[PDB]
Amino acid sequence: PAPNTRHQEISGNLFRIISTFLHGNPGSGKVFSAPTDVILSHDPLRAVEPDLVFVSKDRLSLIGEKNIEGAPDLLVEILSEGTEKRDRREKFALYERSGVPEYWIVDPDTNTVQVFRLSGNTYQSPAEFRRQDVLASPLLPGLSIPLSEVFPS
Amino acid sequence: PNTRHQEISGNLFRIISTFLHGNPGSGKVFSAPTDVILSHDPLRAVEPDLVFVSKDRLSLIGEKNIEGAPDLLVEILSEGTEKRDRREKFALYERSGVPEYWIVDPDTNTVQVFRLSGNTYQSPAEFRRQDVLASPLLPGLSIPLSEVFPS
Ligand SMILES: [Cl-]
Ligand SMILES: [Mg+2]
Repeated sequence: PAPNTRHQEISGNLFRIISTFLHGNPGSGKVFSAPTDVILSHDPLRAVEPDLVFVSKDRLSLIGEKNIEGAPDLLVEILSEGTEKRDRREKFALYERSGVPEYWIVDPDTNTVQVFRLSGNTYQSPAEFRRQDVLASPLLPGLSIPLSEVFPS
Repeated sequence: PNTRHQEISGNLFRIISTFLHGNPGSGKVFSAPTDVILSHDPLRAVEPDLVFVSKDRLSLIGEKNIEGAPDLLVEILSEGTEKRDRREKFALYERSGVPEYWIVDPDTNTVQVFRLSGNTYQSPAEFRRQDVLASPLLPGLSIPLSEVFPS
């Protein structure tokens, strides 16, 4: 089945804020929402379907006709109710070894977001954002994401 | 779908969702993947590229999916769609009473707009890239199709 409806409203909130910002500041990259395929490797095949994918201006060439080919700048994952610890670990490990520079884990069930940022070859310790916090990334310098706008009441 | 398809979907979602955020009490918009259940026996479940639910119809939105005909359904033509698939979605939305149905063609940068009158859709209104797309379901919202179809 598709994700639940609140999962999709959280996703569209996030996409709305990031896409609005990119549109008013042309030349800052593009954002895509699921379903958008990201090919991190062809053999053994690792194709993922993140909820949101951001590609910086200097990486636009990753955007192929059919899918995104390589590690995007920011991947966003929204936890569903049927996610097991091993699924969280094996996505975190895949994005780390592919060198995805920033990874957001959004948890609808606790209204929190964990941010991981790559430093060298490994992710730094997660920074945690609660619903009352404002989320920002150096990848999107001039963007403030109030998480009260992301997590519906 | 291909990346230009998703860019088009995102462009439409950006415009509609921004409008609804700035005009609270006007409904909610969902993007794929969002399940819409138009029939339970026999089961007929679609994943439209975009789904709009008016404020009065927000009870259609359950925990898992949307049960019933939303006010607006947006389908973006993909290259792999078969004739029976396009025919049967049109027929399914028409008999379910979906009030407005947009078919977005990325290959011609056009949108075809069907609105329900009685039991049947009227003749379609065709919008080109140089036009403003709008719907009485969203009074006050201009969707310039030059911001929807990338150059
Ligand atoms: Cl479908
Ligand atoms: Mg989507």
